[PDB]
Amino acid sequence: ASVQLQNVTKAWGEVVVSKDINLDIHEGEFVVFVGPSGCGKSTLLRMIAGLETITSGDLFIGEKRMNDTPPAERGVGMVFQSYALYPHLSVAENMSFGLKLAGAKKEVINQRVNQVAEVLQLAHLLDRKPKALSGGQRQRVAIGRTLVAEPSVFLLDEPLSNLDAALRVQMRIEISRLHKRLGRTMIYVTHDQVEAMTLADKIVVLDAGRVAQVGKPLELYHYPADRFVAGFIGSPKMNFLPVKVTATAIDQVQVELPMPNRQQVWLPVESRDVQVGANMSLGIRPEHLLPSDIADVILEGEVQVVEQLGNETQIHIQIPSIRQNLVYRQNDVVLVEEGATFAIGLPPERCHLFREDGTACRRLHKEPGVA
Amino acid sequence: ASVQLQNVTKAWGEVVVSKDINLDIHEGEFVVFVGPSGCGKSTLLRMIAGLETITSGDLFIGEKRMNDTPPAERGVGMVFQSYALYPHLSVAENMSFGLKLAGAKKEVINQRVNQVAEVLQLAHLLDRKPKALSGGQRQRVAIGRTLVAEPSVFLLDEPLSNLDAALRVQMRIEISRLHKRLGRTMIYVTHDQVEAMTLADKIVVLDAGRVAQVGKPLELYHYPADRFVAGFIGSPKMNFLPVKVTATAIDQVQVELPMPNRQQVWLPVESRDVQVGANMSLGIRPEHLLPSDIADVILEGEVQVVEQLGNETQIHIQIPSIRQNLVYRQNDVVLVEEGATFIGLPPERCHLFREDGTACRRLHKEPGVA
Amino acid sequence: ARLFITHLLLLLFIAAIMFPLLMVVAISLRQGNFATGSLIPEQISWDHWKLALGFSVEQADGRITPPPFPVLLWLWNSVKVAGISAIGIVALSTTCAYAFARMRFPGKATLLKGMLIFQMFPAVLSLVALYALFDRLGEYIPFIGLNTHGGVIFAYLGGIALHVWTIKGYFETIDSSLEEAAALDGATPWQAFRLVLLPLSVPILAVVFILSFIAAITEVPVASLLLRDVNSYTLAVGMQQYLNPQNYLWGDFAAAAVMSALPITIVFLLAQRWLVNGLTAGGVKG
Amino acid sequence: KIEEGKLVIWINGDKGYNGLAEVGKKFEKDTGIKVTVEHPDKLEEKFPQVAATGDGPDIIFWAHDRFGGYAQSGLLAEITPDKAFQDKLYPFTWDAVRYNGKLIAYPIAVEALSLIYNKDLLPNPPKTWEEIPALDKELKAKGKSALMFNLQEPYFTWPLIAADGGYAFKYENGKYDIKDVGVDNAGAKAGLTFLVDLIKNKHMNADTDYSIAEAAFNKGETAMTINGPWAWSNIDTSKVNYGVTVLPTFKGQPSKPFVGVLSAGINAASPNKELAKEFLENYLLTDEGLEAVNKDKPLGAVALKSYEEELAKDPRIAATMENAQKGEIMPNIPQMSAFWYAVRTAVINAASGRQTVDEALKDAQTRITKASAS
Amino acid sequence: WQSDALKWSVLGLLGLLVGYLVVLMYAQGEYLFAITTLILSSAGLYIFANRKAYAWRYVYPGMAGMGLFVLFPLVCTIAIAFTNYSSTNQLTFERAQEVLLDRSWQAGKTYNFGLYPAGDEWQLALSDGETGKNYLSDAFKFGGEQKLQLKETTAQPEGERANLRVITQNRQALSDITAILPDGNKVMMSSLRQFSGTQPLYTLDGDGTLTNNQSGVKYRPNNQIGFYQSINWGDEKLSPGYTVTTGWKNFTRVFTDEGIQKPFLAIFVWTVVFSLITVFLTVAVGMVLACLVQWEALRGKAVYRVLLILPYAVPSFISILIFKGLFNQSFGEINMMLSALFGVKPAWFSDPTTARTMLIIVNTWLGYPYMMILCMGLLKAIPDDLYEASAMDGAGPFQNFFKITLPLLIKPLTPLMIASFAFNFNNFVLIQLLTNGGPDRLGTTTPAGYTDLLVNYTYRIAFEGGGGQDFGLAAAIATLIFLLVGALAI
Ligand SMILES: CCCCCC/C=C/CCCCCCCCCC(=O)O[C@H](COC(=O)CCCCCCCCCCCCCCC)COP(=O)(O)OC[C@@H](O)CO
Ligand SMILES: Nc1ncnc2c1ncn2[C@@H]1O[C@H](COP(=O)(O)OP(=O)(O)NP(=O)(O)O)[C@@H](O)[C@H]1O
Ligand SMILES: Nc1ncnc2c1ncn2[C@@H]1O[C@H](COP(=O)(O)OP(=O)(O)NP(=O)(O)O)[C@@H](O)[C@H]1O
Ligand SMILES: OC[C@H]1O[C@H](O[C@H]2[C@H](O)[C@@H](O)[C@@H](O)O[C@@H]2CO)[C@H](O)[C@@H](O)[C@@H]1O
Ligand SMILES: [Mg+2]
Ligand SMILES: [Mg+2]
Repeated sequence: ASVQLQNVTKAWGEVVVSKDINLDIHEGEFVVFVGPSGCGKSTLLRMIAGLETITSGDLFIGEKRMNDTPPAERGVGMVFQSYALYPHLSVAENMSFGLKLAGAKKEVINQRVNQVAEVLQLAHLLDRKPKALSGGQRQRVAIGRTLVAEPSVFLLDEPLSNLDAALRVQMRIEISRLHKRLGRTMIYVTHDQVEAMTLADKIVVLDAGRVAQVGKPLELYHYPADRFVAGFIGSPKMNFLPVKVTATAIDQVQVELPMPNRQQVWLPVESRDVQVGANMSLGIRPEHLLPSDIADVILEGEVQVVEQLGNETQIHIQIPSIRQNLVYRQNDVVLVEEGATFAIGLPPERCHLFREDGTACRRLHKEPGVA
Repeated sequence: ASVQLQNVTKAWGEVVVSKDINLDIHEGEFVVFVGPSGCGKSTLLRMIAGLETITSGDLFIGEKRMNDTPPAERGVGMVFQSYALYPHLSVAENMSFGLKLAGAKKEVINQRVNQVAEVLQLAHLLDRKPKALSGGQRQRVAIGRTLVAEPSVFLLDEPLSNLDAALRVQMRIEISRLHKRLGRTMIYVTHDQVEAMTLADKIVVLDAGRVAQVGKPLELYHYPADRFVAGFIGSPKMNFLPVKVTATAIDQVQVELPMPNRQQVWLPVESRDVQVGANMSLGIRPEHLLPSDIADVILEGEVQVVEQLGNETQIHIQIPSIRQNLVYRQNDVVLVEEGATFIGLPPERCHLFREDGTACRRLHKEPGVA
Repeated sequence: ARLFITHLLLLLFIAAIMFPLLMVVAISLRQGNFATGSLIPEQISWDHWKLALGFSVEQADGRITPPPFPVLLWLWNSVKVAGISAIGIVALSTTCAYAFARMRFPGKATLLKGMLIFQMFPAVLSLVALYALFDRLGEYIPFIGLNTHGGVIFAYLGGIALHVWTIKGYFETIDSSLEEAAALDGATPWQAFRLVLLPLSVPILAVVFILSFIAAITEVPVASLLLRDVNSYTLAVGMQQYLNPQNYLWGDFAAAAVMSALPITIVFLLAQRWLVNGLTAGGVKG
Repeated sequence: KIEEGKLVIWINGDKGYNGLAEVGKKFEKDTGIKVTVEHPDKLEEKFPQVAATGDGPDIIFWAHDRFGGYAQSGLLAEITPDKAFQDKLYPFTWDAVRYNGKLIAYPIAVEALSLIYNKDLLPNPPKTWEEIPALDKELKAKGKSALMFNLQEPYFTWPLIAADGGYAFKYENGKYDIKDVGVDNAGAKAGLTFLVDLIKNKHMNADTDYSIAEAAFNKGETAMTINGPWAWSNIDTSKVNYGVTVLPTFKGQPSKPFVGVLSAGINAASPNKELAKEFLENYLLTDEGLEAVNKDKPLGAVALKSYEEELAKDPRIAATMENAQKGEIMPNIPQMSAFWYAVRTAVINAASGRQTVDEALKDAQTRITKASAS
Repeated sequence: WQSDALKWSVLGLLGLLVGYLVVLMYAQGEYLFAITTLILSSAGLYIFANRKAYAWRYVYPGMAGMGLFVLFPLVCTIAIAFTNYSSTNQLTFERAQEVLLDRSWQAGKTYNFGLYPAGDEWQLALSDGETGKNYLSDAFKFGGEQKLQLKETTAQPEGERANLRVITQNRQALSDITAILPDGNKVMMSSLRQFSGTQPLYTLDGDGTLTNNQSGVKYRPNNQIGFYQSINWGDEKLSPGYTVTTGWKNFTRVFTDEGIQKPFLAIFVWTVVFSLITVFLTVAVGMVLACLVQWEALRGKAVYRVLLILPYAVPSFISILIFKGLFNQSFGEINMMLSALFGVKPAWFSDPTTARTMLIIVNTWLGYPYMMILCMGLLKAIPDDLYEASAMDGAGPFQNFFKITLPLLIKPLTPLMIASFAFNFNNFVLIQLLTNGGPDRLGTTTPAGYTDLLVNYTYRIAFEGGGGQDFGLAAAIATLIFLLVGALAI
């Protein structure tokens, strides 16, 4: 079912954790909530589910106002962040509890519990109580209990966080294929970037109780609307360099790099509310920086940290007149020493630009995969 | 203190969770345990802690047998997987609990709580009870509690699992900082491959209760000792293709691909215990597959799944005669759709595994390994 | 080291607290009726125990004295009265405590305080009111009137106020996310009570059963007031027959006192299977 | 409402209630009226409560001393046996069952303390209290004692205190005077001083209670004790060669133990008063009726002259009657409750050295007389 | 699933009884019982009727039990406190009137009678023992009130004398016969053996006055003291007295009498201290033992467990009396052991503080298992991983107890400790059986002891103290000590 939040506010006395949030979640949409640890993602889920009171504003589920509706009557199932497994019941009993409460046939109960247990790789653990399980197994029991129930609105709170990489990939495929089969509304909370990019129809980025941006995965990646979102979507983080504006066109902004040589570059970025002389923040992603031999704009500094990841090498470079180290991603194993001089390229069209107030100067370079 | 496990075995009745575990963790070494959900990582950690009994074998911590020693007497601290916070005490009281027991130096305790609370970004939450916290805030209280006490052996069980990616990065650096400053033994359990590669001096790969391999991060990445380790270190998973050994030479093995063209390729792997006509498993990482224009050995199929990650594109290709989809990683945004015909196969970057799963030792020398 | 000192200090404590009880046992095995003497009686007699177990005693001059009272029937009456009333007290106290711990209604804190306060009133003239009540009650509902076990049981059901607070307090230790998960699973407040909360609160239910069973096994005044027929007596009531203005039949009284401890002991032992640690383990992360 | 056309009787569980039920079966056979005998616990507390509402048994059996309270409450019928019937019982037992100068119960049995002795340790019992100290001397040399009895309860120590001139309440000429208490006078002082002197000269110990005194005598550690007929069956099982005799005299005046008279009262609410009168006068208070009760559980001394003479062939019963005839009738007025605590406290204070004999009794009387006035 | 119409069928059948029973109670004369049954049943029917009173469905059955067996006896005690209800004034006015009108005096002679069959009819014979005269009536039939002229006779009746059975079977008709002697005197059946001139001692007039038929003295009901008194009052009063309302009389008797107020402060201090020390020692011992007996390293814990609760398995009556024997100052195994060991014989009954110490020891022995059982359950609420956490923080047993165990148990244990204080505040039984309140406080005109609680000293005034059993005063003090114990538990 559809989920709508109109001006939803949540307060714990004086501590406000949701400030006039407006979200429109359509039927069959896969929505992913991301945001820093402590920004109010679970709070929102618990307000939808009816486990938390709504201070002011309106919650709609299936076009119906649900503020004062009891949790059972909301058509909502949740994978709790803390799992909330019934400690006295076995895995099988946990996953089949809701169907037992309802008027479900014993045969249908045993059918879907088995099938869901198979894909979750829990079939050998059916008679176990939660205490005789590992943390990741417990998490999968929590997922399984909701999958078996098949509610109108699925709420998942960081459900893959304690699973190994290989298994995380497998569960991700399962949830996605369940989304296509049933065509139901799913609201998914995660810290994992791969999950968010691959599963979402749409991502909601939350920032200290406010909605920072709502958009398609690639839209947020290529076109973040402010400095917060830019630095939050994509990991390792976007690099940020302080620059000064030297000239503007409607179509572009000329900035001066902070290095002693004061190199100047035209960026295909909007100049709306951009003044000559203003102090801005240039953004450039580690993956988007170029090898020095194929670049016009050259940034040179000293290697501070080298991280060997097998598939790739991440090199942290300290550049004169820039406080924060620049991070650079390189394919394959690259054997660079700490202390070595290292140069990289700064490509104008992949550069982001942020005003003093943090808002993004909208990028005008057309990037593939975005309509 | 050093930590030695000698033939350590754990059984819950007749379900064996740890099987003949042998590990030698030297003093001040940073060891990370990795393995599938339910392989026995926490159990190992808890046997070291003394929170779980050892069925047979011996545990030593700092040259003293610890099997029968009460957990509080072992000189260890733990960041629990499920946190296990004190619900009746605030964040500050949770974090200072160990130090108040060890010798309440009120001023010293306050200085350390604040320094640790600042780094974990908890400083504004010190008066909170655990119920008035987020899941990742609770996790950091668990971390802070252990880090404030400064035990002789640190045990951390998936301690970054519920933190946003940016904060997770900051925590990695701070744990690295602390390890180099204190020089104490740290035993770290994680599912995050980036954490494993960047933090560890040594990585232990556990497989259903057995030690599958121990070594340096790049040693396990380049030279996995078996099929299991090859499929576990590195994500997305290594691709595996069924092959037949056609001929063996001195310093190389020749294998036939199953595809209708029956192409034969020489692989620089050890010939010891390799039979002509044997069914083998060929391994190749998604990152190691080449563009078709560069390579000699071409492999062709239909695109099944395209995943746009922003920084890269991951392409699932169904090859005729191959039951499992081949996964290919390409840099940047690659506009490919499902149903489209779409790579190169580098012989020197190929792994080869026998029927029993064990690897034929790679002879191609990769950078990063001594 | 700590184990050795604990065992020794426990054994001495056990020895000290058991001593008064071994003297009770001694009184029950001593010939005639004597409240004092040696720990092992100088003259041992099985007669007090013979009479209490339904056996006929052969006295000094050849006469066979039949058992004056049905002591075992009294014990069975005690078990039925104590058992049914303990069940009733657990039933009324848990349901009551569930509303007080999980549900909102006007004057919740007032009634809780009032319950505790009104139960603290001295029961000095309570028997007069109780007799009037049950005499009146009996002409309409016979099975809970005067001279019935039903009536005695019914009268014990009012002593719940403390058990309500005890169970309420235990309910509040269980993480609230479990009943949240149940409510989302579609459970009614009743189903969540029965299928989630009660199985996890089982240790405090055992305590309430044990304490109510004991209070009922040992209760004299109310049961004596209500019961008339010798065959309907509980043991506590029956054993009063051994007590006279100038002398007690100490042997018979002691034998009865030891017997009344047996169902208590058995109930305490059976309750241990519900008195377990780790019931909420693995449920909630935190 | 008490059911008409039958008799419900209450009697204590240490009496021959099966014997009484046999008397009832004879009554039933002759009359057609069924007799139910019951022995509830605390019957003496239950009766006042049930009788007040017009319920309870037709007949209540209990010590006379409680019947004065019952009669005052309006729960007992005035009995009217003729001169001829009254002469069948000892005159002094009729004094025990009076209230407002009217008879309120039938006397059944007579209960008083006696001197009990071990024949093997002491063939000839002393006739005087003054003989005790010398008798203790020769027995202490043989590792024994002369006399050990309950010093904690005033009931056991009163025989000596009442000897010279002590009394609870003056029985003038059928009625008790509440202001006239004789625990302060020279008689009581003389009796208690002698008791305290036995303690001070280590002939007796102050914290000697019932249980200790009885145990020591039943094991042959003490030559004599002071106890009632209820204690005899315990001495029988001990198989000690024992005897029961008259209490020792003090200053030429006999010991004056309290006298308990098992009496049968008729409920004032009973519609069966005439049936109860016939059952009590012509069935129970016969040689045959008392025998049936006595055969089940011994009554000791009885109020019926004819049957007592048959029982008095047993020296124990004769001694009990002798002590009761020289004893003091336990007063049936509610004022006695103040007496029991005050005298108990007073003897404790004098025996433990907490007070002098004079001051303990002075404060004892003060507490009694101010309890009868307010 | 059960039908929705069945809910109204169950509530309909339950609503059928309420009304069929209520109007039935309205008959004969059961008004107090009719009002209570209606307000309680209606409350129940309404609670189960509408969904908005859902929470009250869980509370109602328990509150009905508490209202009926805790509150109802509470209100009665308080109601009685405003009356002179006692041994002296125990009857209702109606019953006291009935007792006095049943009384009789012997106005004439007593005659032994016999009954003799005269065919299908009967003859009554009377014998006069003081004159040697015998009287015989004409033949008559049993049934209803009738009179019989008796004639003096020197002869014998013809029929055989009727046995006790015939007299008993026909006792009703026989008691309805008024027999008249030739001299003019009236005589009626007074026993199964006799006829006599027994007449009613009093006659009721109609306005209210009872008049004595023997003395001529007139009596009127004095509702101030609850007695018939002679007449504008004389001085003679008639027993039995009857219950009447006295208002604050019982309450002010406590707040006016200096006699009973002298030791109040000294007694109150003791009872407060006695209750506090009991609660402290019983909780401390109870909790420590409960912790030990669930300690996994204790090999014989399952045996220890049962042994430790046995002082609570045996009724406390016999145990208290055995302690009385054990603590005896000269005899008794405690001081006989202390003489052999340390060489001391404590004055357990003589010295006030040593007596107070004995009482605390016995009460701890009696009380600790209750607290132990409580703690055994309450300990299971503490999650095991908290002790795992504390171990990782380096906590031992002593640190665990004071940092985790005790702080987590004190909140659920607070109401139980408060109730235990209130229980031990009024621990009448233990004091009276063990010490009698001894030793004596010298000087107390209204007798008080050192170990006496406020419950012991006060009930000695109401039930002992030579004034019968004063239930009204006892109730008023119970109301006062309830207000005091409720005020302390604040
Ligand atoms: C006056 C009271 C006297 C009590 C008399 C009892 C008689 C029994 C004789 C035994 C004497 C005790 C000797 C000490 C023995 C060492 C105890 C020990 O070594 O055993 C410990 C028992 O705890 C424990 O009572 C820890 C020990 C308790 C701490 C000592 C303080 C006692 C003083 C009482 C204070 C109560 C506070 C007031 C509250 C009303 C083991 O517990 P842990 O391993 O931490 O936890 C186990 C599990 O919970 C974890 O899953
Ligand atoms: N009962 C409460 N009282 C006051 N503050 C609270 C309470 N519960 C939560 N908070 C705060 O509210 C904020 C949002 O909580 P929550 O919704 O759990 O964050 P989150 O986005 O789920 N973080 P994480 O789960 O760590 O990824 C946090 O900063 C909490 O500290
Ligand atoms: N009490 C028990 N009885 C039987 N089996 C158990 C018990 N406890 C744990 N196990 C099993 O032991 C295996 C290892 O558990 P554990 O060491 O917690 O796994 P782990 O490697 O930490 N997995 P995760 O935490 O999900 O990454 C799992 O398969 C559990 O199901
Ligand atoms: O506190 C001493 C006291 O403990 C026990 O009394 C219990 C009682 O049995 C329970 O039913 C409940 O009312 O709480 C009491 C404790 O507060 C003993 O039974 C008693 O003898 C002893 O004095
Ligand atoms: Mg959260
Ligand atoms: Mg784990």
